[PDB]
Amino acid sequence: KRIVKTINIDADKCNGCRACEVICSAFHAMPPYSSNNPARSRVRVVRDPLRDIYVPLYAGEYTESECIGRDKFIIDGKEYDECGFCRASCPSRDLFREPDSGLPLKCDLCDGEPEPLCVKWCLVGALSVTEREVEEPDESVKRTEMEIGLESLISRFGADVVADTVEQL
Amino acid sequence: KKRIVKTINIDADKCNGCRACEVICSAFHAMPPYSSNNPARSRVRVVRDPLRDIYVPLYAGEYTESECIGRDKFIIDGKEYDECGFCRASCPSRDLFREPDSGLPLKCDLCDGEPEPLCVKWCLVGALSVTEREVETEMEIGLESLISRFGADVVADTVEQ
Amino acid sequence: MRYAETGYVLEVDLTKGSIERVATDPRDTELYLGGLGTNAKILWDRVPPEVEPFSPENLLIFAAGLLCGTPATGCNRTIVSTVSPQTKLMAFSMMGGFWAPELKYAGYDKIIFRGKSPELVYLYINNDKVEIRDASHLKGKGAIETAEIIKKELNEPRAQVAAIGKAGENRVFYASIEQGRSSASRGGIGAVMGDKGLKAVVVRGTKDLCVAKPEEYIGLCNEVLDYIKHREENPIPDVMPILAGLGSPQEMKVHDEKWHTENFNWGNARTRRKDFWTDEVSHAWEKTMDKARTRLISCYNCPMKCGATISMEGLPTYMMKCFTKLTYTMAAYSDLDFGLRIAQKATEYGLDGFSAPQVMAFAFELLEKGILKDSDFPGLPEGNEERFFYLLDKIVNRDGIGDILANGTYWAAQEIGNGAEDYAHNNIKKHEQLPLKLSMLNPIYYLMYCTGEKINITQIEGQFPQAPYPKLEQREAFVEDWIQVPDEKFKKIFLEWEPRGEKSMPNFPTVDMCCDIVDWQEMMHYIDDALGQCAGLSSFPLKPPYHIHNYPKFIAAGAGIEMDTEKLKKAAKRYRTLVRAFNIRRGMRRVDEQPPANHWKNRFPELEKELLDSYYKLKGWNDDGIPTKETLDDLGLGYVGDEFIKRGILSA
Ligand SMILES: CC(C)(COP(=O)(O)OP(=O)(O)OC[C@H]1O[C@@H](n2cnc3c(N)ncnc32)[C@H](O)[C@@H]1OP(=O)(O)O)[C@@H](O)C(=O)NCCC(=O)NCCSC(=O)C1=CCCC=C1
Ligand SMILES: Nc1nc2c(c(=O)[nH]1)N[C@H]1C(S)=C(S)[C@@H](COP(=O)(O)O)O[C@H]1N2
Ligand SMILES: Nc1nc2c(c(=O)[nH]1)N[C@H]1C(S)=C(S)[C@@H](COP(=O)(O)O)O[C@H]1N2
Ligand code: SF4
Ligand code: SF4
Ligand code: SF4
Ligand code: SF4
Ligand code: SF4
Ligand code: SF4
Ligand code: SF4
Ligand SMILES: [Mg+2]
Ligand SMILES: [W+6]
Repeated sequence: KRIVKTINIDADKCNGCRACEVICSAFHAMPPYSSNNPARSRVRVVRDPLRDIYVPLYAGEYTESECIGRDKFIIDGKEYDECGFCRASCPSRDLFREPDSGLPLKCDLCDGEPEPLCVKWCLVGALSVTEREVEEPDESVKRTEMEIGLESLISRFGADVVADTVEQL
Repeated sequence: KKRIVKTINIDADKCNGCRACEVICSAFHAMPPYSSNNPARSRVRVVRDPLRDIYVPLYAGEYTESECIGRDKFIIDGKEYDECGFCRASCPSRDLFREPDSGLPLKCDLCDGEPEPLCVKWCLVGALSVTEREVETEMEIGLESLISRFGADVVADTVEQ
Repeated sequence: MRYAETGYVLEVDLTKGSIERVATDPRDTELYLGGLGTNAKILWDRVPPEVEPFSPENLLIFAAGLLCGTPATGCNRTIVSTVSPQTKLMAFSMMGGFWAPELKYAGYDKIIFRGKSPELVYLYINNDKVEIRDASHLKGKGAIETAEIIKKELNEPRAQVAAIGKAGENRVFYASIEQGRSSASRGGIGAVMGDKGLKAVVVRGTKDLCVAKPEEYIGLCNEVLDYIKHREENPIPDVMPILAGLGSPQEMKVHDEKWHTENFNWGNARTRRKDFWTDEVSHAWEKTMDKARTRLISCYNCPMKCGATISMEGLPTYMMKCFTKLTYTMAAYSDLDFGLRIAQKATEYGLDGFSAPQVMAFAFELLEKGILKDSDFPGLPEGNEERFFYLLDKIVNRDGIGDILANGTYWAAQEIGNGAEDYAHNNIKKHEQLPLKLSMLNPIYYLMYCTGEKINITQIEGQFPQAPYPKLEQREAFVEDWIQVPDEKFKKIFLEWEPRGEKSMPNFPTVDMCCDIVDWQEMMHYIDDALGQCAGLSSFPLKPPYHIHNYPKFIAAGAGIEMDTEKLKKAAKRYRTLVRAFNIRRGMRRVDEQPPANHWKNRFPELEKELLDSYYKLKGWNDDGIPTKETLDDLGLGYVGDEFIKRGILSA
């Protein structure tokens, strides 16, 4: 057996405040809480009051390429955005990529912290994290954000210009 | 520079849950084509739960080598969807978008080379359509962020790999 | 290597607990195709007449049609077969949805159950893995409810489940088997499932399923889809809106119920209400339905979306299609709201929505005249609607009078006596018919009522119009593109047929024309029920996309065996004649082939005799209804004739 963690998002309780984006990015500032910047949040709220759409989306896995076709839903009379539910750190869009460098971002459930802070700061309780045991093994190729980051750069700029500047700094 | 972006428009309000799309996508991608079919092999998979009034056609997206640290799970407009319910990923956490025999990943290529997406063609209630539109240094900054969060020694050592 | 069919069956002994995969004979496929056809062959030579319905040796069979699991549109039907506890004849029964395809992707053509489990269990199938799971925690749980609990239990969100409710668990003679928006409803197959201690059958399938001539095959499917598009842009002119298009009767989409409510009898098939369909009622019922219908939904691989999820306040969601929408409403002399409500309970319990309503209306007519007393209804509530709820629960648990009522109107009457027999006026062969009591004898329907092995008028009719057109122009318009007719003569008949006059019923069409029409209409059902094709795109509606001329092409490209129009006709004849032999061996004789005495106000003894005489000869049967030696021989059914001679069924 092994534990699986779930982010339970009641989009029907979300009020669109984006407090979640405020605290996530603030925690991930260096040093922690020294600045904040919703663009750096690993949780980003799809927010359109005119369509009554309030959907908190969490930074998922990294992809180096776009999909051949993008998807776009109508569900229960709501016309959602292109790729509106995708969690990918993807080259097609700014979400879950650092605004000033394009570095892939990933939610890690505030690892090393007592609890997810977005959950903590969401006072109406739209957010929660629970866990359960499952039988299926973790066949994941676990890989540090450190090497995910650099790998996206080598990908984007070639292993030449990257090696050039690392020693250079 | 202007390149082309294709969008699969999915009106889930019009979906009747018949899974004809799964039938024809898998059939077309048999070898030789149409020689067989098998919904497990389809690059379009329908989330279908009549008792929740959920009918959501889902297309094969990008490959990922590992799962997320946290799996998301939405309640939206009274409907309690599945964990990872909207994810396109060909992912180790589940069977969707992977061959049921070899586990190898599947990608929708919009029936590249064909006159027309077959899933679209067999969806007689027209819940599916595909449309087109044209679309229109940071490296340096990124590399700093890395040094400043994991240390200059770490960044260096990793460059050699 | 086999195509279209998987080529294997699962043989399961519920007594021993044994499960075995068996290769089938590729000749039985050439001879009998699959589905109903192969089901019958197995019944014929494994269930002799000495066997009771609740004998351990009764077989309960689940079959996917031969083309289920292929890309053919609408081809998704499960055929369940057994000996009916009610009729004591063969009961075959069809269920749509998604189960039959899933069984084929799992790798199997059929599951043959024998024996009885002493404890309640269910069968679990995941590709090559098959086991018997304990089911005692599911005792008495509704059929749909049971399916959801099982899927959680096993973590198989995409498995398909066929289950019985409490009705079946108590061996109610009209107990059904339910799967999502699909039901094997009639003849008590649900009771035989329950008698065997079998609570459900869960299947999951992810194997491939091949067809012989790929390009040729997908070509025919596209041709069918193109025809479906055409046909929906072109409804049959001047025809009841539910019967003008493709699909099962489109009663979830269409709110116009004038036809039904004004021509079919209410109560215990007792009362016509010729002026029932007022603007007031039309709006009330539309309001109710608009609010109840959550979504129109399809079976596997079909765009016609005939069924609907139904949500009534404070009641779990359930699914519905076709005439069950009105049977409880009309039996109870009530409104659409009441029908939808009680139908939810009766679907969970798992009850035949044709027989149940009449059984209950039956009972209350007996209370009325005094043949039953108030004492037989302890705690009988006051209100009319409450009373149907009260009786439904008693039947399903076999509580007091429910134990009697749960055996159907035929057996209940003969148990109650005192003249109850007079009130079981709507049976053929101990099976309730549709609540129709018309005026003028219809010679076409006369033959279908008498001879249909399903004993249900709605599952033998379809290909030929129910009424004639007044104007020649209209008839010529209709035959014009009628490509489905096996032969040009059917156009000529429909051209000559008129509503009134020399060429009107019951004297026209002629006796021989009627025999030809009924033969054609029935042949297409038998083909559908072997292939696994939904009758909604075939035998049931006018001008279907599947028909006698392209069906052989489908079978040839699909299963890789030679097939043309004539050989297909002869195949369908072969196992329709086999089903016949079965019911003959179980004692059925010409005497049993009679509609209810009051089924038409105007009868013609001499005309009826010539009809049935002539139909038998067309069938190549006796004047007693038994297939003859020479017919059995030509059909490849030598072993039938020889057995008939040894039993003295046929003199040598
Ligand atoms: C029921 C039906 C409307 C016939 O109603 P009609 O009113 O036309 O026929 P009628 O009542 O016989 O006669 C009325 C008057 O005409 C008179 N008369 C007659 N002929 C005459 C002549 N030649 N000349 C002169 N007069 C002639 C009669 O004497 C009578 O006069 P009266 O009042 O003074 O006594 C039509 O659908 C039908 O015939 N179906 C056939 C089979 C059937 O039962 N189909 C349904 C099966 S289930 C199904 O399919 C489903 C589907 C979906 C879900 C669930 C189920
Ligand atoms: N092959 C076949 N398909 C059939 C039928 C049949 O008898 N045989 N009955 C039709 C009718 S009248 C109805 S109402 C639906 C019922 O579908 P269900 O058995 O899944 O409840 O099946 C339709 N498709
Ligand atoms: N419980 C239940 N009974 C039902 C139905 C149903 O959908 N659910 N369908 C009715 C209709 S419209 C038809 S055509 C027959 C189909 O008979 P079968 O399921 O035995 O093939 O069952 C009738 N009884
Ligand atoms: S803090 Fe809660 S209510 Fe506010 S936007 Fe974030 S998820 Fe929604
Ligand atoms: S955002 Fe997600 S769904 Fe859209 S192109 Fe990128 S990976 Fe595909
Ligand atoms: S759990 Fe932590 S890392 Fe993930 S989005 Fe919430 S605040 Fe950010
Ligand atoms: S073919 Fe159309 S209606 Fe059917 S499941 Fe696919 S998208 Fe939905
Ligand atoms: S299926 Fe998608 S959301 Fe779920 S764990 Fe995998 S990548 Fe993340
Ligand atoms: S567009 Fe083509 S490849 Fe993509 S899901 Fe449809 S049939 Fe499959
Ligand atoms: S025609 Fe109707 S009943 Fe038949 S397969 Fe299609 S949706 Fe199902
Ligand atoms: Mg049925
Ligand atoms: W029906």
